[PDB]
Amino acid sequence: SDLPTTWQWTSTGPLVGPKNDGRGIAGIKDPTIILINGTHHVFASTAQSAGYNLVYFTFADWADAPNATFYYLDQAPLGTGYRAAPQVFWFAPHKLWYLVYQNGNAAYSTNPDINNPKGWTAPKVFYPDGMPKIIEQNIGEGYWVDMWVICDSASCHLFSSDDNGQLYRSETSLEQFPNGMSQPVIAMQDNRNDLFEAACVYSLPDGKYLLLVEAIGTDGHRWFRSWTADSIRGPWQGLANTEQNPWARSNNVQFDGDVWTKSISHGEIIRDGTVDEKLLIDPCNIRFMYQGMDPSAGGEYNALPWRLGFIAHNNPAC
Ligand SMILES: OC[C@H]1O[C@@H](O[C@H]2[C@H](O)[C@@H](O)[C@H](O[C@H]3[C@H](O)[C@@H](O)[C@@H](O)O[C@@H]3CO)O[C@@H]2CO)[C@H](O)[C@@H](O)[C@@H]1O
Ligand SMILES: [Ca+2]
Repeated sequence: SDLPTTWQWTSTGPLVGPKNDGRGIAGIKDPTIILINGTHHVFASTAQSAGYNLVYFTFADWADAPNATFYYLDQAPLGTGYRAAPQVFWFAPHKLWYLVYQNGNAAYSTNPDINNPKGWTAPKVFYPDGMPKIIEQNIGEGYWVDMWVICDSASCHLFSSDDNGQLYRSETSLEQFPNGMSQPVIAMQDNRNDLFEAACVYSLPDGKYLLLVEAIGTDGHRWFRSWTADSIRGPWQGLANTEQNPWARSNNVQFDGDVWTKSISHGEIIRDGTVDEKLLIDPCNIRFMYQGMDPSAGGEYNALPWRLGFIAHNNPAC
């Protein structure tokens, strides 16, 4: 509607990477990002071969991202252990910020003040009885990953992937959230590489919804596919979801300076304005914080040199 069926982008250079601070982190990854009156708030995965946890950092101008201080959330009650792939939003019924992420289950922490990285609660889980049978049945050799909540004015939905080609969806009422999530349905299914992980589900000003999912291309590089729908529940119609017409991929991203990555991987659209549980974006002014890496690098996945930049949407349709 106010979305083009073809997409073009401009990318920054790699702005955010690990600090030389003794933690040994290899990759900074999987950002969630919101913008409040000039100030960006970011949460990201820390990745290395010993494990994953979470970091917070903030900055106004993008040029200040590289020197932004890292506030590691293992200093909060959120703590040490496995945590990855965060999502932040204000949950207006509770007047608390939620941070959704994975820990082997689907988890959340809350905090009344986004500026306090020490304030994030120890995790609670959306599935207190463990991994749903449907996921156990279909996961194969995959991993349960990349949790995402979006609500409308009646219901809150929790999406997740299995790195095996399923996208799962559970729901509960707005009034019960975070409790009472249903056993998931398979919301969408494809071969592994075509519907792999890193979903985002957004609302649009015209009342429709946008689904982005990360995929692994025939060249082995990460890219994003897209769909729209009239309902969070689907059905989903292709938007830009092929290699020749991608949402974001090496063939529709132009670099300012060097071409520092071929993969366009796990990211989020910068949500400004309301930063609440409706996950509204402005289709006229899309910017996407994403992860990339030197396309010549290899080795163990967990020690890959992931860095964060942004792509800015060049051909807005409004
Ligand atoms: O494209 C490189 C490589 O990707 C592999 O997928 C990665 C996924 O992107 C990643 O989500 C997953 O990460 C898990 C990790 O391997 C585990 O050690 C565990 O502790 O947690 C992570 C899940 O949160 O890893 C896989 C593989 O490492 C594809 O599997 C592979 O085919 C592909 O070449
Ligand atoms: Ca994410």
